[PDB]
Amino acid sequence: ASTSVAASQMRNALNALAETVPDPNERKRFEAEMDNFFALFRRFLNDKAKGNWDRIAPPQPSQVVNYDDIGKESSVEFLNKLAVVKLNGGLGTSMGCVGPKSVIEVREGMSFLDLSVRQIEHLNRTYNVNVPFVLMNSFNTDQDTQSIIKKYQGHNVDIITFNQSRYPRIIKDSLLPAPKSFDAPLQDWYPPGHGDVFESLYNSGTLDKLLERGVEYIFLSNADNLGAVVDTRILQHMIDTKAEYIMELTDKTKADVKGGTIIDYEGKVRLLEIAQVPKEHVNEFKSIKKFKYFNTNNIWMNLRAIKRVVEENELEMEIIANEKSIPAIYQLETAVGAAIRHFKNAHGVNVPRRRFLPVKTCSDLLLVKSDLYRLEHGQLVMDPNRFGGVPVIKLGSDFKKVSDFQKRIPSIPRIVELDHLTITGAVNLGRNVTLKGTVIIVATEGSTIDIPPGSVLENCVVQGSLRILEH
Amino acid sequence: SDLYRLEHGQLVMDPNRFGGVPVIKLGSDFKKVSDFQKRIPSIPRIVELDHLTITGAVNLGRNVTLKGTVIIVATEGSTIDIPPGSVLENCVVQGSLRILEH
Amino acid sequence: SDLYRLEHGQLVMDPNRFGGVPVIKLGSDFKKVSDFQKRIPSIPRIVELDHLTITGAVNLGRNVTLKGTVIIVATEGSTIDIPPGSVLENCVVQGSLRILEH
Amino acid sequence: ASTSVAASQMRNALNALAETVPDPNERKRFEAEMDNFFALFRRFLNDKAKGNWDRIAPPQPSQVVNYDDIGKESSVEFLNKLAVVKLNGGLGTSMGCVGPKSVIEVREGMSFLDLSVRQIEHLNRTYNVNVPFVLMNSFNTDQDTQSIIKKYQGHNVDIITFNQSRYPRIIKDSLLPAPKSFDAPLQDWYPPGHGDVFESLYNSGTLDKLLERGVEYIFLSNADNLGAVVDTRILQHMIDTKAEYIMELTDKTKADVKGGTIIDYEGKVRLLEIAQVPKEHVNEFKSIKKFKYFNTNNIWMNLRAIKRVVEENELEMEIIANEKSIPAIYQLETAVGAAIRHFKNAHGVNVPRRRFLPVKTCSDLLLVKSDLYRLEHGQLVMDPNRFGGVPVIKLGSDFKKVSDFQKRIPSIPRIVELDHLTITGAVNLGRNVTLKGTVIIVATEGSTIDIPPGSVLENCVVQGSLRILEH
Repeated sequence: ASTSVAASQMRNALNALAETVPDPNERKRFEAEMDNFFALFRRFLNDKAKGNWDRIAPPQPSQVVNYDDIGKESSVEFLNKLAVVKLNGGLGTSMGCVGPKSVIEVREGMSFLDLSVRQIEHLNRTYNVNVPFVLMNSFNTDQDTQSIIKKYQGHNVDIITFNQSRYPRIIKDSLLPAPKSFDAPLQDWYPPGHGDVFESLYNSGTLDKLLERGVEYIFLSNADNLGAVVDTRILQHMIDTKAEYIMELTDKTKADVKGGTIIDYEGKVRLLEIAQVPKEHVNEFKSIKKFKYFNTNNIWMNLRAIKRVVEENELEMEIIANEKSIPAIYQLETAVGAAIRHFKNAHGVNVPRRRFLPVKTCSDLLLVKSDLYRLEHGQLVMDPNRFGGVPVIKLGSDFKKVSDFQKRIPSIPRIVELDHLTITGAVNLGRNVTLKGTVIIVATEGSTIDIPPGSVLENCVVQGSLRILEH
Repeated sequence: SDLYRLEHGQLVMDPNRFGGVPVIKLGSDFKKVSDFQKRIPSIPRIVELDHLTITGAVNLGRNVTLKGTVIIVATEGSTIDIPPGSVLENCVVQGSLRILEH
Repeated sequence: SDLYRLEHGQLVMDPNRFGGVPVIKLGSDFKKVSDFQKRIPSIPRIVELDHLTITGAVNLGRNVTLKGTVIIVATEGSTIDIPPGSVLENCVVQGSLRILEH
Repeated sequence: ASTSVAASQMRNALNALAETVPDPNERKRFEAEMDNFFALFRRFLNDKAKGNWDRIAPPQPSQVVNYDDIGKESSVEFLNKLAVVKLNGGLGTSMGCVGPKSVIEVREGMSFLDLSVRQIEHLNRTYNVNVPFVLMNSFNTDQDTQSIIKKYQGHNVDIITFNQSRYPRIIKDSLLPAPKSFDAPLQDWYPPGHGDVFESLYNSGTLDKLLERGVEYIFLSNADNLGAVVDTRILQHMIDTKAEYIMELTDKTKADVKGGTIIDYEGKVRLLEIAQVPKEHVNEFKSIKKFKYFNTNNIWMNLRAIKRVVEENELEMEIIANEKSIPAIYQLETAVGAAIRHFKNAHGVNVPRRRFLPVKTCSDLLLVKSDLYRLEHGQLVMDPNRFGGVPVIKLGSDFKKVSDFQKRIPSIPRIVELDHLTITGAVNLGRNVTLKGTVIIVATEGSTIDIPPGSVLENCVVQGSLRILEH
């Protein structure tokens, strides 16, 4: 009974916000937006009252296509109908940086956004075609974004921006929205999951704006994955298979045992994570067998398919519950891959790892700024002279914040011919440091190790304390 | 060191060296000529060096370059293994650092 | 270790082991085969181990299990007595720990 | 087949040594002595070639008599037939002391042997009876023993001494006796287990010497257990039950989980230890249930029964194999309790723990020298004011040798009202130190803690380093 009472109170609270609003257009948007959460909230309570490893069958050979099997490059003429959409909801707060994550620099002063545009520019200049580049922004970044985007004026680049849905936070105890007024503080709201993209594209009118230029194929990728470069080869497979949803996949490395994996689920290709795998089978799920692929989040989609699922309202997503404590609330989120099940001819492709190089933590930023990578017209390609895979770098807990990183490593060490590197404690690397083979540095608790400039280290362990002060 | 060249058996200082000979004063640990080969397997480059002091256990790897003034003061009883290729310019070095093969 | 089994005198690695053989590199203290029996009275379980480094005085108790990468760096001159039954997963270990019978 | 070959070679080697002998009396002794080992060696190989927890049934209520149930003290008249025999095979080498263990001092300069005689002396003077006191010596101690025993001359004390069997060491590889000649070095011989007492008493003529004074009851106890005082109460139970073998037992404490325990074995009361309990059940055997008693080694026996088992050759013992490395060899030994099976009406008595206080290690010598015990005419009785059991004292590895003990603890600390004490590392205790409750001392590795004189410690942890040097 309490569920119906809560639903009634929730409905009245959701409607009360919709009643206190200054403009009709906002009311229309807010009503449709807020009415979706009422249904979600109902399912959430119902799904908890209702609460299968047997159904977790391995992906059949028919469900995965190999990149080496795809045919010749797609003709330039077909690129006019392609479209690229980027998630732009990440703040630099994740890495202790001010502003949006997209604005933080990576190499030679360029921002992560800069490379994307630069990649778009490379396509237009090589064939004189204008691929639309849409940014799914967030309320936390739009204000900073609206400022910085002006730097891209002039240059032949069609930039369009929109803000995703702004749902309010729901009080954990009362199960009611924390904000009362329409102009309530941002702390009362949170951005929902990636799946909001489909409706957001429509609700903002971007779908019309996109349809206005006749784009038929949509490509999504996270701004954090610099490897998501436009490759005309993949578009041909799409044009041939006319699939409604194609996800790029990669073979799980030792570090990719965790994270989502595609499941056949009786042909109806699905996905699952630790968020829903039963604890009694997580160890089984972590086995290298049966689950050999993971979700890269690089996805190719049909714009009219997106329209149809929205027009049909068939879009139903796996709710993800997150909690926070406002100085307690619940948040509902969704994944970009979960939509795979509701699409015809939906199947995946396995691509070489050169397409997945995320920048989530300090250990990544060092690899990209080193001499191991070179930028050509905005594309990062590893030196063909490098044998084996990428070297493993794992810095200690002292290098968490991106600001401090510049203090301890004023110049990036030469990492060619390096095999494995571990750094723990206070370590300062001078200029022109060369590392070869395996290098293990373990600073004494509370002491500092100042690696002398010009140092050449080969297969050795370093431990102790060394101070270098100017005479 | 590389500061001297042998011609038909005569030592002549490099005409490129400005000023007098640099002052080198090693600590009490390097007294015996036999041990000298253990701690300094390869002589460091001493061109452009001004003054050098070494006290305590100091091991110099190959291709070490010293410029200006270099003062090395090892902790009593501990050892300082200067990593190979090190380039030192006008600075004081103190502490302990072990380099063991992996 | 438990990674190999002998059948009529032939060694074949367990087909369950993925990838190549794990890399093991013990420190300079374990040179002599006699001492080896003192510090490692029972071989640690090495299935699912990826990389292991041991430097300095390290004593491994019985039923020690190592998973992923394990780096043990003993303090110069001190000893680390890994307690029996220890299960280590992807971590660095440094310090000194003595286990004496009550 | 190899067993017969080894037995044949052993026989020839044993007989060859017995043939090369200077005197007939030795030949008589050596022939009987050496012939016993041939039979033992045969059984050893046979038992090894042949190689039951199901049969390990708990002791039935009929197998154990309680000390509180035994009747009134036995009348003085019945004491003329009692006899006490002591094992005197322990060397001070076990505790890093020179000479026999029996000679090392315990309190006020008295040796462990001194107290035994002193206990006998008190008994003879209170009733004018002369109980014979026989010492089962060893070749390792007789030479020092023959010297020191002279100090007991004059005083009304009948002292008789004899040496137990001297068996040769058997080479591990050849399975042959290591010594060749008759005058071979002592390193080629070893004293066998306690069970050798029965034959040794006979073969030495001591049985005649005892029978010559009409003694009918024999009592055995180890010289190391100062609690083995002659108590006329137990002799009455013997006179009443006329049992052929009575062993004193005590309830296993937390420290007595290990060590031998009586087993009913279908009425045929036996004993077993880790030496024969199956490894798959040792953990089960260590449980507090089923095995609640352990062997104290205090045993009461009938002298004519001992004679009969020797005359009848019914004496069969559980062989114990021990190994040594002469600067490898095998040694065969037996336990004083195992003989229980070959005796009629053999049953045990459970006595209060005041009868078991061994002196095996440093932790024992501290308890006995403290103010917690007082000596009256040579008998130790704990102060009736002490509540609870004896306090637990466990000194660290630095106090192993008895010589060093005098350096770090020049005066014993007051231990009344002490509950638990732990000492690790270099700790020096000054004079007049008082400990109350629980005291934990943990010295820093390599440093020393000099507890200042007069210190009073109550329920506390002590850690650090403190030096006291004369001004």
